[PDB]
Amino acid sequence: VEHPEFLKAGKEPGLQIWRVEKFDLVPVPTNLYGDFFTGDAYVILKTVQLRNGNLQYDLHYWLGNECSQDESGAAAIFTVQLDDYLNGRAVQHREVQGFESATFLGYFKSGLKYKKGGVASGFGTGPFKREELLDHLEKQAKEFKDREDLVPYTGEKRGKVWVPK
Amino acid sequence: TTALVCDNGSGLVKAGFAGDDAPRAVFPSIVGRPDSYVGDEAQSKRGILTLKYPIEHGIITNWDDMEKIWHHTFYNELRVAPEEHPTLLTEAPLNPKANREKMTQIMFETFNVPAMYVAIQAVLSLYASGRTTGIVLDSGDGVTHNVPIYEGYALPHAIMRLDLAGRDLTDYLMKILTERGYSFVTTAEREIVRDIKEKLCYVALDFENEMATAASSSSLEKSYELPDGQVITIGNERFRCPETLFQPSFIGMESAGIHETTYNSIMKCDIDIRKDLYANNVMSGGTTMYPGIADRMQKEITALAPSTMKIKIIAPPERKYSVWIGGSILASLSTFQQMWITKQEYDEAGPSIVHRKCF
Ligand SMILES: Nc1ncnc2c1ncn2[C@@H]1O[C@H](COP(=O)(O)OP(=O)(O)O)[C@@H](O)[C@H]1O
Ligand SMILES: [Ca+2]
Ligand SMILES: [Ca+2]
Ligand SMILES: [Ca+2]
Repeated sequence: VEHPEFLKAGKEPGLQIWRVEKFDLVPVPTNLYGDFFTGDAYVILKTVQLRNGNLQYDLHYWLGNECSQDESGAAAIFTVQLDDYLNGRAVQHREVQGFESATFLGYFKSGLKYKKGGVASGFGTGPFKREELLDHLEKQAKEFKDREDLVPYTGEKRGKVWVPK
Repeated sequence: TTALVCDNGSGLVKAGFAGDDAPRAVFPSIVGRPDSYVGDEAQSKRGILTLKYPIEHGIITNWDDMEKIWHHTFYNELRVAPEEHPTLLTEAPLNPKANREKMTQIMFETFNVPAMYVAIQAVLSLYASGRTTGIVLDSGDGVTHNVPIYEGYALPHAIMRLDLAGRDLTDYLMKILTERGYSFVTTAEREIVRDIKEKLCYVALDFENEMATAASSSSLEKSYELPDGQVITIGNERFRCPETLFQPSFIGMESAGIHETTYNSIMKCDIDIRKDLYANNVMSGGTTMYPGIADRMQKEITALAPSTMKIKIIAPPERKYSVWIGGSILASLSTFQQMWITKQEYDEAGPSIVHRKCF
């Protein structure tokens, strides 16, 4: 799980932020921290130094009100993947715009601004008589021929066969 | 070329390409027999054919017929050469160890795919909702599960099963039409009880209330135009049919109802996560598609749980496809290439690789 951002995630104490761009996890320029597109989903990692020398992790995925389903779903999966690269030690948090945790809001000293837009998605009669009805149903018999375009199933084993060695 | 996503349910195959926002193909998972036919064809021919469902209650049972289905999916429906596509598959919760291995083995051995992965359905649905934590109610054609998930992972000990599903709702719809004097038991008509189900049925906030509203008023009635032009009337049956989900006893079940099984699933989990589940209850699979079910389940859970509990049912309109969509996203991620079981790892480790790479 070799992603160049995963190598960086959670090394030093501090605040890392990525945006979901087209099924990818992309670093957000550090100048732009705190300004979220509300058409987008973000992944945020707070690394705090414990007094025991260990690193404390808090993994926030932030769903803009207009983010497309691929980006919010990607956000959450990346959150799980990142926790899992960090030995399951992160606490995972779902942050929806307008509903953020005080904790998450605490990371932005000047304070987080929203703003519109973002990156495009990675997706591309009378009495009922049955004999009248039932007649229709059995009235299509010689009508439907088979499909003629197909590759019938032989049972062909195309792959190499793993020997129980 | 591109990754494939196959979500095999009991009544419908949902097949397509990773990265699309929907499956390119959806057809009945069935094999008919008088040679054989599959999927659409057989569905249309069944009056002449013996039908078989190779997956029963979300578990694969007949493996020869499941191969035939997978074959048809690749060549006839998706029209692809499977050796060229990594293929993601999906599985029921608690899928036996043995079915998992067989799935794996068939894919690499019968179909020769270069890579493959298998993923827990309820979990893909939770992801498609953009959550790592929540409790999923997955109710398909042939079976209904509650699956509590925490930080990305299902908790098996708390998974709750119900063998009552959309197929049974059809059957129960069948009979209340006959009792009201419309009799379709015949497989040609079978679709019609199914199609009536999908369209006029809905779930009532208060069951008995809607029943008195029913026989005192006629205002809840609706009618349906059949293919022969005929026109029939439908009563409380609209909302009697889905009511069996909360009141299994209508079909005789002593089993508890979906509100109860949700609740029993939540309470089997650890105390410190019960809040996150109560607040995230995600509905997925066609049998959850009924109007008024979300408002219902809410009120039943708003009842059965502590007065402080913040409660939400998430019922996204596309949820018929949620499982398939979670798959498409998963399979699209840049971080996903190493997650696959490659042909090389299969042929070193054999099929037992599925337990260590997929869980
Ligand atoms: N609009 C609808 N309203 C109610 N039920 C529906 C609707 N559409 C489909 N269903 C039912 O949902 C079930 C199939 O859903 P699906 O999740 O594809 O099943 P599986 O994944 O179990 O094969 C069927 O029982 C079908 O009758
Ligand atoms: Ca976007
Ligand atoms: Ca964790
Ligand atoms: Ca299903």
